[PDB]
Amino acid sequence: GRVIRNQRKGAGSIFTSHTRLRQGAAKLRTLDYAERHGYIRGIVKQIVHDSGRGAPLAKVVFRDPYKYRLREEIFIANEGVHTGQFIYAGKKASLNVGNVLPLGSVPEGTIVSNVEEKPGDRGALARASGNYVIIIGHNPDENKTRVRLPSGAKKVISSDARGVIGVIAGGGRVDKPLLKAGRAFHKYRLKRNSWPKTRGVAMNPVDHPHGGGNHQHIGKASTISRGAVSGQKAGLIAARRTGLLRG
Amino acid sequence: NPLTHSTPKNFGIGQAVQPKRNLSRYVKWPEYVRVQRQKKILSIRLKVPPTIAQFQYTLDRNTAAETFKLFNKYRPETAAEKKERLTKEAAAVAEGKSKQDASPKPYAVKYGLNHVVALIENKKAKLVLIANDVDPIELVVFLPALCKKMGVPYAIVKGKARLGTLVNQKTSAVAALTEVRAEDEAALAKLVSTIDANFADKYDEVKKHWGGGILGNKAQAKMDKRAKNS
Amino acid sequence: GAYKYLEELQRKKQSDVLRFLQRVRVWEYRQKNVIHRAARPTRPDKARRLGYKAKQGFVIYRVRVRRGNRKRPVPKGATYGKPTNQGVNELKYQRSLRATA
Amino acid sequence: KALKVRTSATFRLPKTLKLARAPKYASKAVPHYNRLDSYKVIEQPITSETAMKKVEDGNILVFQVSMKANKYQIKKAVKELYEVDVLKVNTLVRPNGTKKAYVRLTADYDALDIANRIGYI
RNA sequence: AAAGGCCUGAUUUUAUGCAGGCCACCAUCGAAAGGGAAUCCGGUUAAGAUUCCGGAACCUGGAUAUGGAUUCUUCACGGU
RNA sequence: UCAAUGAAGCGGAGCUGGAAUUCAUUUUCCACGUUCUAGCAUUCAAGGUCCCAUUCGGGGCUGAUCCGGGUUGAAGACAU
Repeated sequence: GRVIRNQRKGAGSIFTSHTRLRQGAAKLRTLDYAERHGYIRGIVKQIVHDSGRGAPLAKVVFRDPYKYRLREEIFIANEGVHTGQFIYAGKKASLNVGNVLPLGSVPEGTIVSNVEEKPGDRGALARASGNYVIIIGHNPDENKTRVRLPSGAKKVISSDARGVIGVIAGGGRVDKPLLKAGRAFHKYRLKRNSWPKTRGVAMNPVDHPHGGGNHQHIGKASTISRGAVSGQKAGLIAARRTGLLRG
Repeated sequence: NPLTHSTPKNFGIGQAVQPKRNLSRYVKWPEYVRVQRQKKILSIRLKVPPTIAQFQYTLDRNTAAETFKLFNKYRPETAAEKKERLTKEAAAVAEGKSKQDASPKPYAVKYGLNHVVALIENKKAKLVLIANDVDPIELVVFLPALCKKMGVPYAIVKGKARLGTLVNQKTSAVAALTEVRAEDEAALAKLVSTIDANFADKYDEVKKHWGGGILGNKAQAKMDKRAKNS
Repeated sequence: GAYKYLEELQRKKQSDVLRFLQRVRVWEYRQKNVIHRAARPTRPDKARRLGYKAKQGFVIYRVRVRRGNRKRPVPKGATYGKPTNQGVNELKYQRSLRATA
Repeated sequence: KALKVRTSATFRLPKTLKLARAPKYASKAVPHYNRLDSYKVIEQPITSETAMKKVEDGNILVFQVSMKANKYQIKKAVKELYEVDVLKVNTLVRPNGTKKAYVRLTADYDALDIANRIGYI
């Protein structure tokens, strides 16, 4: 049997992200002395529509406190973020829309987005459009913080980690459908070499584990163990419970 | 003066660009410097075995003074002074026919570890010094008990530079006087007795005592805080 | 002739003192380059018996080599041939890690 | 006791004196004689019909020259060879592996006077 | 990664010094349609021409001197 | 081991203001120049101070607390 399509995808031969128009590494400004004690005050000069990311980029300008230059950096635009809006960030940053705050200082029950898993990663949570984390716990004694995560997860996070106040813009980015093939064609052209995804059943049996047969049927079980190995775990993977949700 | 004006520059958080304070703590030291540095740090963090840290328990500077002083008296004779020494030796032996004793008995510090060791198990060494930072330390770790077990007065000394310059070489990692004249004998006996006060009496405890474990500034201060409140 | 004494401490390898020294160089050796001219031998006793005489013209290098075995040079371990030689792990190197160095 | 004050967290390579070469012997042991002289760059003018046509009405000469014949080289070469000031030198590579040089003479020096003294026209 | 290339003063080949010192950057190649310093016309050969001839242009780099400017209020002036 | 950084301010010990009953003594106690605005912040900083002989220039110290020279963080004998 030849190599399944998904097995080829890991090679990165052709499915590398089409990064020609990607505005840059959309991430948060590094933690520095200014934020670690007080705060800093930047400006959103103007906002551009990033390629292949529903969230617009709140591209900000920060003054370098060490060498006289404007350390350019990009933010992920929250709701209510506008050009000519000063941005305050740091442990002493007053909490407000579009302001980066360390998660220790934010009070309980607050909407946050673009959160650092651990301090230094420059933010890795809820970056997608219309997604936001909820601060549902505070654990100051062990420098921990309990969040409600967009995937319904309950993470514990170092209280030093930081995220930008507000919900990532582009809420409802997925409400209306693509509505046509070319629409999704344009959606994916800019970001992935992953579309179309062609059903494995229609494959000749060599091409896909599920393929082949006089009748266009899957044949064996769709569910496939986590313990299965590359080339076998294609289809339904580790399906804890198939069928309709809430039942 | 109405032209000299005081405008204090606010270097506070978020204010004008900070002045260039000394960043010596933050130098990207070349990797050889780093790997060289923490080697000493690991040399002290870990529980040091008993026969290690028998070094770094050494002589005082004041006692080392007359130590290096009397050795400077007993400096060996470099080959340059041998050139004329062999010149007069060859002449005196040849025509003066003065056997081979035309020169007096040489009185120099015996050096070189195999040479000094040979002086040790022969108990013919009257005093031995050991450099305390030989790389690898394995070269000398056996010497202290070797010296102690047969009663030759040894002394660990800091800095192979002093040994090298007292032997006209670069490093020696060891030194030994086997012959001392009578006038210098009294000073030597004073030194040997006071060195025996340092190592010879206490070697048994050093034979049993451990070492190392020196916590760094962050660790030791923090464990004091836990010690302080608990 | 301290080299004889150095030899018999070197035999007792896992001994506590050399266990300490071993624990020193393991850290020191990784950070330095894989190949680097050793300034001077770390075992003078063995140095002078393996051929090294501390005169001009001799140099010493210190090298590190991966432990473990030599895996098959075939993609995805797809051995082609009779099943006698399917195995692509537990395939041992004919030289020792010495000769590799 | 006393420690210095540095300004850069980055430790660049410390500048250090450099010594230029002091060879015991010359590498080639002798300066090679001129690889390209006057006679070496110029081979022979071409008297094809067109060059015969072109010379008098163009106030220009045609020069078979080496592949290495550079305009800077040839300009001084012909100037020093025929003791004639040159206005400008035009060149090309003839498809038979021969670099042809259309050399042009200034107002005072007229090609025929330079041409006839050579021996041809 | 210990990756220096320009700074400039010693007196117009001038220290290869802190000295009016600096990103902390990281080799190079990859487009005969991508971007690009500057040309056109007329004539002219058996075949070449925005390339040859003639004429008129422009640019780059270099050294470089006159006019004009400005300046005793030291490095311009008109206009809301 | 992981991550980051132009490895920039880490830890400790402080100073200032605060509410506390050792009253202030780190026997407490928290913060150590910015939150109406698409401005600017760059010359070993100005000042103040000391020294030189200072020519018509320079050089040290506070300004800008000091000690530790572990870049910081996580984790940790797990994991790899």
